[PDB]
Amino acid sequence: MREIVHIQAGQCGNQIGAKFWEVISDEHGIDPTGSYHGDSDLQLERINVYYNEATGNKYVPRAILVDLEPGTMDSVRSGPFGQIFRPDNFVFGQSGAGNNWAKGHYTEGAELVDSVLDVVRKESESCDCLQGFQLTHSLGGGTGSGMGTLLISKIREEYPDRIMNTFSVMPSPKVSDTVVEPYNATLSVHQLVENTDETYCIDNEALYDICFRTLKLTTPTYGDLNHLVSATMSGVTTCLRFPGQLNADLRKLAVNMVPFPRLHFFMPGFAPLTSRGSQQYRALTVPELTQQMFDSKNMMAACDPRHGRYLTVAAIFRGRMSMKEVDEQMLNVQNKNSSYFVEWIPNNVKTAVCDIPPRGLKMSATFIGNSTAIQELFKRISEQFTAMFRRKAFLHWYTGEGMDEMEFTEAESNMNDLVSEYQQYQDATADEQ
Amino acid sequence: RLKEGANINKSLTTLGKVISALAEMDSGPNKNKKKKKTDFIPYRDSVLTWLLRENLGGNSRTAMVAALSPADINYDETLSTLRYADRA
Amino acid sequence: MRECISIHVGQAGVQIGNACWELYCLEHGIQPDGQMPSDKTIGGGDDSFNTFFSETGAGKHVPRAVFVDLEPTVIDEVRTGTYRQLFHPEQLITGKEDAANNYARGHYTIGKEIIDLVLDRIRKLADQCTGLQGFLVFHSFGGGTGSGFTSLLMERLSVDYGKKSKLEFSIYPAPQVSTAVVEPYNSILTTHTTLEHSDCAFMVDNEAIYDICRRNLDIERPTYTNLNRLISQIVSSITASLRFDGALNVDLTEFQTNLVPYPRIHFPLATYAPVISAEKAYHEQLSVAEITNACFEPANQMVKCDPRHGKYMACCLLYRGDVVPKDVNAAIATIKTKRSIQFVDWCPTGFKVGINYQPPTVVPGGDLAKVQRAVCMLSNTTAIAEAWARLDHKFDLMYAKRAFVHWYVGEGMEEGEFSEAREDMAALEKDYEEVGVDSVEGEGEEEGEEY
Ligand SMILES: CC(=O)O[C@H]1C(=O)[C@@]2(C)[C@H]([C@H](OC(=O)c3ccccc3)[C@]3(O)C[C@H](OC(=O)[C@H](O)[C@@H](NC(=O)c4ccccc4)c4ccccc4)C(C)=C1C3(C)C)[C@]1(OC(C)=O)CO[C@@H]1C[C@@H]2O
Ligand SMILES: Nc1nc2c(ncn2[C@@H]2O[C@H](COP(=O)(O)OP(=O)(O)OP(=O)(O)O)[C@@H](O)[C@H]2O)c(=O)[nH]1
Ligand SMILES: Nc1nc2c(ncn2[C@@H]2O[C@H](COP(=O)(O)OP(=O)(O)O)[C@@H](O)[C@H]2O)c(=O)[nH]1
Ligand SMILES: [Mg+2]
Repeated sequence: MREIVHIQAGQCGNQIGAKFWEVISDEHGIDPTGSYHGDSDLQLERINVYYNEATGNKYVPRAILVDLEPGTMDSVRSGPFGQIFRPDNFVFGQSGAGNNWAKGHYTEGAELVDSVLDVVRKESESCDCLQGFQLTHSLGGGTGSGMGTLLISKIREEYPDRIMNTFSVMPSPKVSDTVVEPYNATLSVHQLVENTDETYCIDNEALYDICFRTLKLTTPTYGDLNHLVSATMSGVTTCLRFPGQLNADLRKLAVNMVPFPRLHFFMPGFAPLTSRGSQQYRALTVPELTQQMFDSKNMMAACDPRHGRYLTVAAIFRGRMSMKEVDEQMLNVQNKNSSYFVEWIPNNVKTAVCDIPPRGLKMSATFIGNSTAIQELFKRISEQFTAMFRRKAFLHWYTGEGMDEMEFTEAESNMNDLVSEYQQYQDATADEQ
Repeated sequence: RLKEGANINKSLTTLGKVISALAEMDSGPNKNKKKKKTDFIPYRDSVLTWLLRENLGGNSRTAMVAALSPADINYDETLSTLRYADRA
Repeated sequence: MRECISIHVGQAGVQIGNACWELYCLEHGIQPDGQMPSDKTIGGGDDSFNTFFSETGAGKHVPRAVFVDLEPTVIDEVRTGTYRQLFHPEQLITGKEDAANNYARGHYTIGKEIIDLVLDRIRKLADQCTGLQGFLVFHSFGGGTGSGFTSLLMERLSVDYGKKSKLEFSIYPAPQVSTAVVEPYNSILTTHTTLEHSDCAFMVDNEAIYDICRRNLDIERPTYTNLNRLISQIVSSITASLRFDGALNVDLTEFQTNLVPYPRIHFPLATYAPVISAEKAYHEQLSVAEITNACFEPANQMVKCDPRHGKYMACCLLYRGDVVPKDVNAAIATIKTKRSIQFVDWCPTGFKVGINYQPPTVVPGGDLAKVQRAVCMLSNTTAIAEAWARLDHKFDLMYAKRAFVHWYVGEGMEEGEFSEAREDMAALEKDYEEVGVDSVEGEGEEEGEEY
């Protein structure tokens, strides 16, 4: 029985985690109290992936909530699904990081990491066969980035042969909420690129574009963005929990997607997405899902795939559908858009099919791309980083916590190296000498 | 034992890749004198090649010596060694 | 327990404290007597927010404030006023004379024999706190007590506590109007202490507040009460992030992390956007974009300086009420395309955003309309240099002839101190003139193998 431990750190991580536990607790019929009131018999078959069993026929998730400020925890407890979580997993302190990466990594988070690791070790030792971990956090913040990277490092030290996913919300060009986003993002990417098997790229501008242009929401709020995120996180791991014609574990996705160890930054997407009144005007078929998946406006990372080349892509379909349609559609997408796919991989489309769709839909699909265009993201941060590092704009707040100026140089060099491989595979031939 | 073997094999494969990449551009320039940008030699896919970055690359010299036992029982050893020496 | 300790020194500090505590008591449902009927009617709650008020067993709520002054009059006004039974009776007021617009008298001669009592009561209040965040010190430049005693108290606080933030709200002398002949000496003397020992100093000018009251609120004859109420609104907007829930909370450490590039530059300006009368509250939308734009206008600044003559180094927006993130993002994007607003090239990001659900309250007998949305802006720029430069000129015009100097030396000072202080101020201006300069050039290059 494959089982995954969920960790959520910081405000963004906690909010996305709460919404995620409501989407996964409505597909596996779970009452907010924790009882089961579902209808289908397949809901309980694989409940142990996310939930532990409690004595009164109750189910408690494996979530572990971390934060250096208590207030967010209260907002989780005083909520629709606040009582579902175990009280002992609310590990927190006081005097938050204050959007300082150094405080999250070195000064404050170092005191609470021992308690968090105690809880994580207790949760993992009871698992029959641990598949891996998940972490939801934000790179542009304080406790989120620093504590997440520290926990990732410690866990990979203790559990080297287990998958470590990561759903990170990174900075964006125009929608920026902190003035020191570049430093935090750079020092976080310096850690993620080394100690993570899969990283998913999310940014708020792409989600806002989806809300405004596809869903046509007039006044989107953070709930809708977390809704889309939760949809994709549920889509990624659908095959561990349900049967299908062609399964795809997390490890299968990792093996097929990453060609080399350091290229594990992915662009996620979900289909279908319609705006209420338009629902009756669009027929739901596999070609429609394939068309919407590969559209550049549907991506969640604000990186246009047309500026690069797809190293790999993966498509996880949910619903009763014909395998011939899936195969022909993926082959047609590869053949028509031959310029946007790398040439030294003969076939770079993983396909998986699961039988049971979401609750209120007949068919659905999740898309995980790995393309060179992601380099642009890092490059942007690097530019801003140097624009602040040449003058040491806010550097004393970091060096006052026991840091040194060399670490910034290490992080910048590592990000620049990472951009190199992408830029390389990005061209569309190499003949001349 | 399995962990040690896997890590050793990964490091050896990365070292083979970096050595092969280094020799090719070498020959290339030495004859093409062109400067095909600086290509990209994967130094960071392992600590071993990372620490030896200054020695492997740049103006340097390199030579790998391989020993091949002589029995008829160690055939499965010897051939494999040649296959690793066939690189570079 | 995001606790803060408020300090009020001098007449100006005490009056701003009266306005502030009126607003705070109105916000929390605390009656002037000291009791809260809301919990009695409901049966319990968190309305006794620990940020300002400590709850005793009987249900009374005592403020976490400390009042200090050398004139008994200003505090005998509050000891017999409406809020006599709110404050702890120990008010720390020296039954003696006053500093008499003399920094030396307030710092060296009479500032002693009271400072020990103030620090003892600060110690007692601090021991009662768990997770104390910082200090909010209210005083006024130019006055004897508010300058000298504030410098002494800040020095002792920095010696004792050290790592706790110390935010300062102060009244700078205006360019033209003044209420004393020896304001520049006192201000130039206290700058040497506020530069080192404070962490972030917010400056307000009475001429600016008078102009805002005349233009926006249609008040032709304002008094200090209106100015104190505006300053109270600003401080409430600053502190509201750690008292009520919100979409994006901004603590007192994020403040200093995001608004202070270098340690010697912590002098931001402050503005409040929706300053409007009840009659003019209609015929207006008061959307997020409107208030955000109104924050940037030179006419609405609370210090007589023009932002167009300098460059913006950092900006922090704190929204209250019915605000959603997408409107804030749209307003920021709209501002970033304006050419009249220039940002330093070494701060590509520029903006800090915080959102709070609690809307602003209305003080009975006040002048500000009830509004659904509000925003308080805090902006670290280089235009503030101008506000110092004028003062320096005045100081020179008095120090060339050693006018009014014998009063200062008679109370324990020497002449050289003045010179030292002046030099320190000069250095500070130079730092500003150095931080807003553009980067040198590309300053480094690479070639793509030109062979
Ligand atoms: C009448 C009808 O067809 O209802 C649909 C519906 O109208 C549409 C518009 C739904 C609706 O989605 C939204 O309007 C929406 C708004 C903001 C952010 C995200 C979604 C729906 O809310 C979403 C909802 O999805 C589910 O019921 C799934 O189980 C879904 N779970 C949740 O959304 C959920 C959220 C909170 C609490 C409990 C469940 C899900 C999706 C993916 C993976 C796992 C679960 C469905 C089918 C619909 C409504 C209700 C209108 C759509 O969304 C999804 C994710 O399917 C919009 O694109 C689809 C197309 C659907 O036709
Ligand atoms: N905004 C505002 N400023 C005030 C107020 N009261 C006094 N001031 C300013 O304070 C300055 C005078 O210094 P004070 O604060 O009165 O100094 P003090 O408390 O009297 O201390 P001493 O000079 O020793 O008596 C004047 O120039 C005023 O502009 C007030 O209620 N609101
Ligand atoms: N999707 C989403 N993003 C958020 C939310 N809150 C904050 N963010 C993003 O995270 C950044 C702020 O980081 P923050 O959450 O404060 O990090 P933390 O202090 O460690 O919790 C901003 O740039 C936002 O874009 C949220 O509720 N949902
Ligand atoms: Mg006085």
